[PDB]
Amino acid sequence: VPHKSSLPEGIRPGTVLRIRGLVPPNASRFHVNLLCGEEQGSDAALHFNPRLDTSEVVFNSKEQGSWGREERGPGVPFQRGQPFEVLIIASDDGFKAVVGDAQYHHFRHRLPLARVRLVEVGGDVQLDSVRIF
Amino acid sequence: PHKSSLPEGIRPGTVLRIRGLVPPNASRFHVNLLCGEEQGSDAALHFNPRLDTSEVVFNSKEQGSWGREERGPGVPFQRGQPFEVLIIASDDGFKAVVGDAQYHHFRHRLPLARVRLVEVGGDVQLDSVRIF
Ligand SMILES: OC[C@H]1O[C@@H](O)[C@H](O)[C@@H](O)[C@H]1O
Ligand SMILES: OC[C@H]1O[C@@H](O)[C@H](O)[C@@H](O)[C@H]1O
Repeated sequence: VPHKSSLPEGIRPGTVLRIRGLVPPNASRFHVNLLCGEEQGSDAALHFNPRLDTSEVVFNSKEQGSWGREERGPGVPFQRGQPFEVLIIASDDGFKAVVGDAQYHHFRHRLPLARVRLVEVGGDVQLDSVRIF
Repeated sequence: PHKSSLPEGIRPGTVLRIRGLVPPNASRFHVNLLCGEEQGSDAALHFNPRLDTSEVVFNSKEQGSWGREERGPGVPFQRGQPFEVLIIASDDGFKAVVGDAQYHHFRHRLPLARVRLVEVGGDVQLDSVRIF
């Protein structure tokens, strides 16, 4: 299910994205994108890409159709056949990624938080819910 | 009377996650964000679910006196039931989330930078209190 949540007014420091779901057996990878528009090729303030097939999580941004330098977190905190809960929290200096009870990584802002207009979740994941507080 | 200290306070983006159960014969419990360890210290936020009178009260305490009470819509808590609460600090206030929904937005009355301690007390069965 390619999930999309529209955020007309954008987000601000103090915004929390909570994503719950299940990593199916044989999943290769999935992603959570914070995009700056609803069209194809829109800039991505955040590309959060857990890769079960290569065992790592990649963070990146996309601007003018071109990717920035990837950041990687300490191992993959997801497992095939197991549910998970991810909190992506917007702060003044970056996005904190919390995976089930522990801070996993901090991704410093590359694009203005104010330009984020859409959240998309896709890939090999079976979503329970996506809530924005 | 669970106390979790926050040296270097909290800022926009700080998230408080509280998990526990409301005892079967619970009257009320509270979550306080205080500006000091000493008793009677100022409270930037007082979140007080009252199961006896069926109302959730929000308030602050400055120089010993309670401020103007604010109430959320109804009581999202039930006796004998487990719960998860998120208190999110932003630039304009604290967002209280109960379950899967935003319950109330309490706008700042005291400086966020004066927040030094979190306290959870009253009739509540605490599972965990995590700060992100
Ligand atoms: O840097 C992030 C990008 O890395 C590429 O290797 C991948 O094909 C893209 O889908 C995206 O994940
Ligand atoms: O308004 C907040 C305060 O209200 C009082 O009536 C109560 O005794 C205090 O414990 C606190 O809840």
